[PDB]
Amino acid sequence: TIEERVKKIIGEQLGVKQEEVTNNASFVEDLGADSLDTVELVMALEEEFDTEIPDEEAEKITTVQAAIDYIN
Amino acid sequence: LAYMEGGALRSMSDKALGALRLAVADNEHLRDALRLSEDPKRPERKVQFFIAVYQHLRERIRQDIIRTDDPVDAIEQMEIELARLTEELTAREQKLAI
Amino acid sequence: AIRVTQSDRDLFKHLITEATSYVSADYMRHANERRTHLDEALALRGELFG
Amino acid sequence: MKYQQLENLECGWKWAYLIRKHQEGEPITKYIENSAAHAAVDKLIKLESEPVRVLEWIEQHMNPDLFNRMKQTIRARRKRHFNAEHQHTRKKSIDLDFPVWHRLSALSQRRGNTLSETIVQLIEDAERKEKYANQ
Amino acid sequence: MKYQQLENLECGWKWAYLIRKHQEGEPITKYIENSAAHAAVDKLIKLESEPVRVLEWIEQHMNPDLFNRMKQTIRARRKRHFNAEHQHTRKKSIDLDFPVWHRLSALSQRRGNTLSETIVQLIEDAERKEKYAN
Amino acid sequence: SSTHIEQFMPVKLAQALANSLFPELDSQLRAGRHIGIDDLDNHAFLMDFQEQLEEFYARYNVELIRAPEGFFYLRPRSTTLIPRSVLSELDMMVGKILCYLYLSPERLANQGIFTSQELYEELISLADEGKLMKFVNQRSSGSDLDKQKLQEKVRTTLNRLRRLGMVYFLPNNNNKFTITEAVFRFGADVRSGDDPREIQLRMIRDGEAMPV
Amino acid sequence: FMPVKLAQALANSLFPELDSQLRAGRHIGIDDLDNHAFLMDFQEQLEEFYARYNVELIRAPEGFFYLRPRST
Ligand SMILES: *P(=O)(O)OCC(C)(C)[C@@H](O)C(=O)NCCC(=O)NCCS
Repeated sequence: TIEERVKKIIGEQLGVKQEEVTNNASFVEDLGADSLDTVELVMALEEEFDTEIPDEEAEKITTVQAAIDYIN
Repeated sequence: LAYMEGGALRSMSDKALGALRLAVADNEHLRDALRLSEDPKRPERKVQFFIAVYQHLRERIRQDIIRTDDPVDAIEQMEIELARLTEELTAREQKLAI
Repeated sequence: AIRVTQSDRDLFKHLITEATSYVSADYMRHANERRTHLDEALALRGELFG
Repeated sequence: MKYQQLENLECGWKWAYLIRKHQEGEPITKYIENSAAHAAVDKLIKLESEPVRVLEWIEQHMNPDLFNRMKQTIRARRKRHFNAEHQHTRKKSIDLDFPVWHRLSALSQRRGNTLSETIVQLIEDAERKEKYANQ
Repeated sequence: MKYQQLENLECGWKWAYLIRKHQEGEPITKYIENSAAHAAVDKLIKLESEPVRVLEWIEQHMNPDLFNRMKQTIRARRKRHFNAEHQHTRKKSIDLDFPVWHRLSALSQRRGNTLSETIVQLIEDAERKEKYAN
Repeated sequence: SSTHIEQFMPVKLAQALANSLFPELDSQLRAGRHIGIDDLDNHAFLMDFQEQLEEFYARYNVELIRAPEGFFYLRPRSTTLIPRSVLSELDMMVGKILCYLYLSPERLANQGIFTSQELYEELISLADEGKLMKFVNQRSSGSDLDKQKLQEKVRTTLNRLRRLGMVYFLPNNNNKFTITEAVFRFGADVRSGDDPREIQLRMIRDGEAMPV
Repeated sequence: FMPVKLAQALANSLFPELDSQLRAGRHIGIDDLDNHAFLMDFQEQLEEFYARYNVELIRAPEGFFYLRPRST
């Protein structure tokens, strides 16, 4: 499902544990993903669902909850 | 190594593999892992083989005092032991002469 | 005993150094090309959007 | 030269090729006598962990027939190994029925382009129809 | 059942396949102990030129996990052997650059056709477009 | 191929069984002899081909076992193809005492060379003289004739243990001996810091020690 | 190395019991069909194997096999 495909992508693009990645887990502070890491995470999220996102609306996404909210 | 380009990295990896081929011929499963590590589609294999090498040297530790399982750490203890054995060898040859 | 310990030390040293040499080189390569490909991809993305 | 030549890799490739050929039963050796051929093969087998000496074993006992096939196979293996790094440089193998392949090859030979180029032109015409339908 | 199965042929195929796998290092036999495995492999090696006994050998010492692979390999071998008689039934193998293959497979999956059917339809449409223009 | 050793036996096991040392070692082992570090050749032979010999001897339903101290021996199973036997209680007394002497520093001056008289003196020091004597003869009450009988019994048990490799008589003297690490087995009931009554059950379950 | 047929005889599953009974001095006659046939087949190698022990594997004129210990 989308709500677990998001975790699959986040965990395998940042290397963090599945347990660590909760809905409210922010990438930078909780998951530790920095500039390029977050860029690659958003690119992978784009690839998974074969869609595209605007630059500003994409950069607005900075958390698992926000990630799913824009994905779903 | 960060400065250099791909060509030099590839060349030195090839040289390292050449050294390994000699260094690994004795072993069977370690040699097989080394061989499998050559596929370019699965770079992670390389790392796995590296682990095996450690996973090998860990079991080559002789006795308890050298159980600094980190192989790079056992080198200093072993060098200490070689120096010690040198002194005992000097004493023993003197004893044999007398 | 001296012979055995010297052989063991030499084997350990050679194996460790050669394994590190073999692996770290390709690891650094892959990292460098990954950085370069990301840099290349950003410009294409930017042009595509407009 | 477009692909870097690595000695300790091409030597291993060559050794594996020789061993595979021998175990398939072919006469890699240039010797007609059984004893010398067996001895040369045994020495080659000993040369497993020393790919560097494999070039010399080739220059001393390799069958004169095999130079062309050898230089072809290792060249192709090098190309494939270097292309396998990235997907966009890889190749995909597909099988085609004889009528379909006959028509496609006739068309390609007509247009004087490779099969992939002919498929590109064809799929591009189809996609142009789709695009103009979409607009 | 479309292709008739011939014992003296399929059994030779099976023997060659098993010898190839053994030479490749695959564990042919179900015996973990090396002695029994080697003995069974020697029995197989000296068992050449025998269908009625290679079948029994397979039934008795064959590795459980290789049964499916051997069965499907023999299926493919039979089909290819029977199809290789006539030109029109043969199959031509080609290599396609990854982007071209990706687009072609996208079309084939989209339309539910096979690669051969998709390319046939596309070529027919290309000819039809030529006639339209001409 | 046929006429090929791997068909029937692994190469290393066959090499071990064809070595000149195999027959003496096998006869001694089946006789019940323990192997210590002192028999350098035999100990090294067991170490090199240790795994082949455990799997070979498994065919007899007997385990070739290396205790942590480093001494190999054979433990028959309930289904042993080689008969099995248990040491006498007096044998346990002398073995425990021998382990004590191995670990005892007071006798360090002896440098490992001990006489049966010293062993008996230590035995009587640590054990119950008359109540231990009870087993030598049911009607003993300290009679010196029975005292000599107990001394002779201790000497006989010491000889049997010598046969088992727990003790070596000196190249020229049968009245003096040197202890071997095998004696450590006599302490297997106390090497683990737990309740004695649970360790005894564990050992008897493992076949290490039957009761009396 | 080792003789091949000797390895075959030793590896045979009958070898442990027969070896124990021989080293116990038991005599193997014609009644023990399996053991007697095994000894008949593999005598040429068991004689050498038991001569390595300074013992002789003797087939009596009556036919039964046994082990005769030497002085050594
Ligand atoms: P991190 O601190 O390395 O930052 C990376 C980045 C956010 C600067 C980079 O991923 C990026 O977004 N670069 C392009 C910025 C942009 O909006 N350019 C316009 C289109 S080329």
